[PDB]
Amino acid sequence: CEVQLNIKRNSKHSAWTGELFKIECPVKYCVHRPNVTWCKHNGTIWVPLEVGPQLYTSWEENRSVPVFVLHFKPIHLSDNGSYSCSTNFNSQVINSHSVTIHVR
Repeated sequence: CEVQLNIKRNSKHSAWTGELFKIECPVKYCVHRPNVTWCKHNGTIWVPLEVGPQLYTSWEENRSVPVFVLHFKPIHLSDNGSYSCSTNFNSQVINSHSVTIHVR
């Protein structure tokens, strides 16, 4: 068992502006659940994603593997971009592959 963030490589999804939309980060862990955070690429680097009245997170256990979720309520054109999840757990940084969202 090793803590892993399991977004599939090359993940890509499209959404429509104004829809309630979500992206998911499956998390494999061994004993305690890590504090996971979302990041969004700003064109040159990955930066922590700011949440607020229309962007929030949750954990779903209604599955085989727990899933950390980012919910856009609703999603906007400005949300187009590449996202990943990461965690500082124990003594290292664990990262995931990115999911690219294209908003129409």
